[PDB]
Amino acid sequence: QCQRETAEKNDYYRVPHYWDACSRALPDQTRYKYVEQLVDLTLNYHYDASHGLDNFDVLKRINVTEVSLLISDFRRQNRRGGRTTFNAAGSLAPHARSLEFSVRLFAN
Amino acid sequence: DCSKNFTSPNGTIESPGFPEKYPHNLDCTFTILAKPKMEIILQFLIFDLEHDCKYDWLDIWDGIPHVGPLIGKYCGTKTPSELRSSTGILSLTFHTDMAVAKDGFSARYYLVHQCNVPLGMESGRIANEQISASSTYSDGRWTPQQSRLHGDDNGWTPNLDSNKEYLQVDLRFLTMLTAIATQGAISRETQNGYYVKSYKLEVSTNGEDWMVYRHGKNHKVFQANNDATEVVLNKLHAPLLTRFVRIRPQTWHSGIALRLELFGCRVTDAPCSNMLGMLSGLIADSQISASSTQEYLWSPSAARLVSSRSGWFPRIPQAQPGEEWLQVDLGTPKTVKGVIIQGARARAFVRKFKVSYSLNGKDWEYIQDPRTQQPKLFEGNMHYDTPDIRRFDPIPAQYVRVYPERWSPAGIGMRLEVLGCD
Amino acid sequence: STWVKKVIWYLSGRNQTILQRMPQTASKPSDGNVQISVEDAKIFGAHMVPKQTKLLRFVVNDGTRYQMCVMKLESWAHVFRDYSVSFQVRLTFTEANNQTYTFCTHPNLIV
Amino acid sequence: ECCEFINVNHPPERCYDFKMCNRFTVALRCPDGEVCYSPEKTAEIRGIVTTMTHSLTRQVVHNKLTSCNYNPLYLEADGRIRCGKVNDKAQYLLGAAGSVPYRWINL
Ligand SMILES: *[C@@H]1O[C@H](CO)[C@@H](O)[C@H](O)[C@H]1NC(C)=O
Ligand SMILES: *[C@@H]1O[C@H](CO)[C@@H](O)[C@H](O)[C@H]1NC(C)=O
Ligand SMILES: [Ca+2]
Repeated sequence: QCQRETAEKNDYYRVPHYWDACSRALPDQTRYKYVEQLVDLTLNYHYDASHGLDNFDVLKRINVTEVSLLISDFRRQNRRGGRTTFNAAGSLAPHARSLEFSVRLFAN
Repeated sequence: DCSKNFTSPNGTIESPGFPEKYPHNLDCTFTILAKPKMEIILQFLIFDLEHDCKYDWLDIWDGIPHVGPLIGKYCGTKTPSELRSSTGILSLTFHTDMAVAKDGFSARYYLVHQCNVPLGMESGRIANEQISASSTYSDGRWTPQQSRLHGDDNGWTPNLDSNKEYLQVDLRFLTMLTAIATQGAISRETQNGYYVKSYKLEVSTNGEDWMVYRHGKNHKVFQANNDATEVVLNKLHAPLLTRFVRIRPQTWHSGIALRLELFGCRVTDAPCSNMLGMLSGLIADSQISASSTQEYLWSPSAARLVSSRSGWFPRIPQAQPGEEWLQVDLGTPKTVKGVIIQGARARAFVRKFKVSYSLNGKDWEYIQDPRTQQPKLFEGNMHYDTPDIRRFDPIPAQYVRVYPERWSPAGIGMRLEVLGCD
Repeated sequence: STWVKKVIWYLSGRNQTILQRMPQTASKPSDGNVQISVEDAKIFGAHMVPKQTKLLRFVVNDGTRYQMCVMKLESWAHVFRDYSVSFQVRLTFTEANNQTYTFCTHPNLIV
Repeated sequence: ECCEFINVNHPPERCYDFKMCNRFTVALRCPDGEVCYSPEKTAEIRGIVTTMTHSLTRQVVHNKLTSCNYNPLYLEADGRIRCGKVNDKAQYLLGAAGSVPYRWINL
């Protein structure tokens, strides 16, 4: 959890990124349901680019709200799957914010 | 717009419309840019802004706004005291709300142009706004502002004689201290009195965190006036670089009395070293780079010596010894004479490091020590705040890299500035 | 026809079993001991370029004002010598000219 | 002074900035120019400004209480702004969002 009573101390000062640093974590089912959409759409876009499609109808459908929520959630706790199947990490900075993730599938 | 730029030997500055009230919704900024090796002196002559303020204010930056250290935010009816700088750039920023205005401000600016010259506590070079203390006694007859060394008046006393109460002075610009001078105080109206017997020095670059002076492993306790009749002075064995200085008593024979003097120097008064502008912002953000970073979304502003809240860290705090480096491009061929090195706030600092340079890319010369045996290695900091200055033979360069080789166990982490010359 | 044959080629790989199974196994809580057959890994190795990157712009309205921001998508695929397959993405948001704090970088979403 | 007058009989529409000047009065940047306003119901300043809060671009909200480093801010009923907390009721915040309104544009 946040160091709530150290950050919240005063009415007229907050350390930057406070709100994104202590807004509540997402419900876990919602988290998986957003991750599934994102992995699907980016894998489709990668295959289609690998064959030179423009694929704009697919790229249209990534929801910036949902990725921004996942960026926050993976910043609070970057997450790892069940030789570990998956990784996701957020990052946050003044000029930009980002998400990085990977999925691995094994021959054995 | 109003964001006038100035560089001329003498001139005047004011909010648009003077002595008339300043417009609403201004966001003006003004820049005074000095020639090399020329002082800036700035003196205010009217100040009345309607109201730590919230609605209208004047900021002053020792640099480009929002890049250099903040000198102060000024508001209301206390005319900001006359200020003097050598860092070469001084910028002002005027914010007005949508709704209220008053007579605004006007000021005048001028230019002009061992290490034991008094900064000017006696000579008013520290104005009354620069002095403060934890508390006063109830009577208001031992207030801080009277702490002028040869003031024929009471010294300071807080509400209780104890070891936490402190006196503080803000030297608005980075300034180097060599010795501290002390007097006690008899009361002029009643011939009993007080005097300090021993005291401690607290120093900071920023005022939010501190270092307490040590000599050997123990903390120093200084020895002070035997009675209130005469001056004592005590000299630091090596100069400290500081912005805020705070004196805390420790033992008082019969009450606490402080009269004080601060002896020192400017860093600009070595033979030809000027700061090329990691601090002032004149090294733009594109000119700083590093071998690795604690995350992908690095921000190079962390490198600056006093204008960065948090410092640089490599991707792995326990990197291979001498593998990581930080670089600046000085944007022109320059003489380099030295650098200033500082820890980062984990709280960690770089202990030994080396410097390397080239006039051009894909080349790296080593600043070897005079003896043939090995390349020069420089002793760095011993604390996360207090900067340290290191000097070497003249070296013409344009690309400079710093390579750490020993660090605090909390890892490599650093902030940096480079002393150059022409 | 050559282009007909290239469309046949492109559509032959589309329905591949890996491209279905990935988004599931990326979403389940564990499911770490996922098996994938070697021939499927081989035909995955045939279809993916090891690099892609794209910029796309979008506009956000903060009340009376409008603000324009660039999303960068960069993606990679690989096949190990042991027939394992790996896919990764990195996705970033930035102001169309760099700025310190903007609605795209800091929406402060209520949750 | 911030008001010497009242220029209004009902809250003007589609305004875009506010500052309270007395405790008893609030004034607005609006398309037609500024208006000074007062409700006799001294709590209503909060409702009025909340009903206008959609317009206020993130920088205008950041000029107030500017130590709050762009984080969302809150209105006490007596009109004074403070930094909002993450627990606070979502209605009484400026600078928070329920979703980012977004539209992809072609390249
Ligand atoms: C984006 O996601 C939010 C909640 O996750 C949803 O309310 C909204 O309709 C979505 N918009 C699009 C275009 O998918
Ligand atoms: C500039 O002002 C200083 C103030 O002391 C004065 O000594 C100097 O003569 C002035 N020069 C000119 C050209 O006005
Ligand atoms: Ca005003």
